[PDB]
Amino acid sequence: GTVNWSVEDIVKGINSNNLESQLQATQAARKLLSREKQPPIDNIIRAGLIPKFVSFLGKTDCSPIQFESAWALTNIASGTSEQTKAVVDGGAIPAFISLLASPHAHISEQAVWALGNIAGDGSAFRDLVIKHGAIDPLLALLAVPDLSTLACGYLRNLTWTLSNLCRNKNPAPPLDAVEQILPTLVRLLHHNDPEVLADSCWAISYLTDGPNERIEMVVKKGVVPQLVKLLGATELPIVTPALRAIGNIVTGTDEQTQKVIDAGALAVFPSLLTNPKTNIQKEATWTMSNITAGRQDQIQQVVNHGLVPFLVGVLSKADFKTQKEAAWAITNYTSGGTVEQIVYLVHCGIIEPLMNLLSAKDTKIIQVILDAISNIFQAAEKLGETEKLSIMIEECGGLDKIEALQRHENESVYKASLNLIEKYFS
Amino acid sequence: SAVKRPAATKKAGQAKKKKLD
Repeated sequence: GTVNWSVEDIVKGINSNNLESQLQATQAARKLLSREKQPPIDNIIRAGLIPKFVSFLGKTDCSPIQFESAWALTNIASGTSEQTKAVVDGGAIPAFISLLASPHAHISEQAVWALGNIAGDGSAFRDLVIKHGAIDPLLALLAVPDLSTLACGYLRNLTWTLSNLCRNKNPAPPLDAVEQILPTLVRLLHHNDPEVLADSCWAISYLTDGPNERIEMVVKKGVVPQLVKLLGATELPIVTPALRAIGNIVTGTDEQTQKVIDAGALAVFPSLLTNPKTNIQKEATWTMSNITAGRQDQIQQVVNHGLVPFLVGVLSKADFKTQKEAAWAITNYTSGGTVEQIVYLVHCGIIEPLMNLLSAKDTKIIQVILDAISNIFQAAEKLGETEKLSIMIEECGGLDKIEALQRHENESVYKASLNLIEKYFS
Repeated sequence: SAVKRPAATKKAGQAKKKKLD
């Protein structure tokens, strides 16, 4: 029937003055466009079919051609930016928004999907979709007493599309749009479907990826406890964005960071910092590094939750990028910590693995580690214990590495090392 | 003297989706 049509035959059917011939040809186009191997998107665009598809979106008396055209355009918009632009340039945005209110659930859903692809292209198209008034009708589709009454695929698509309206920066989405969307997002974040939860977490991770003011908008909605709960989920597609969101939040103020701690986030970290998925371990360690950049009472919570041994662990053995985040966690800890907290660090065995990493080629991690060592020595100075530390560092081959770093070509490195040598190793 | 650091890498869900059926 409509399987494997040539583009010329599709054009012929669409240019016929016959609505049923146009429907068949549009369906043929939809099938070409939904084939996994190189759908001929550019050939379809070149044939000038987008404006025709867009006009078909308005055919209220022929819902089948609305659906087929909506599907065809969705798949063109799913392509490159240039391909998405062709769809927008054809006037698709207002046409799809009008379709959100369709009495046909499958058509409304397709329009949600298409708008998701358009918004997903970038900040400009996202903002243009918002300007055409998409948010109101989208939110209206979710204005039900219990989300569980909605078709699963339908809910997932709405969640995903809303996440794209939250996505991207330079600029971030309009403050008013974010305020408008958040209460619905908070609701979706409490739903029970893993895909809805994952995409709700993605949206929250985008919204918290910015200045403290953007973080505050989210934190004020009280979602942190739910994020921490999702941090403990078994589904990796949920934990990944949940953890990015939590990590973003702790890049904010000390107070915003405290809400994460208050919600019990630290108790999940023994598992996160030993997680078999490398990226989870890395993001969790990054997150830890920002928490140890906090107040002394927050560093103390890290101590109380027994997380210093886990940091020693990651520093001792982990993917290198993870070890780098650990190094940062330690330097931040030593920067803001009390003498007793810093001493505890040494007692947990931080020195040897810290020394071992000085063989790294990465210039920045070397600077970070040397800073930590300087900080630790400072604490020791205030206890008259520099000698015993000097010996510790020498016993594990640390002094050898620091001595060599005087020959390091980077200025700040061969400076910092010289300073340590001439001040504690004479 | 500890400064907070934003993520080094972009992390996001799928920006666009093709409908297969």
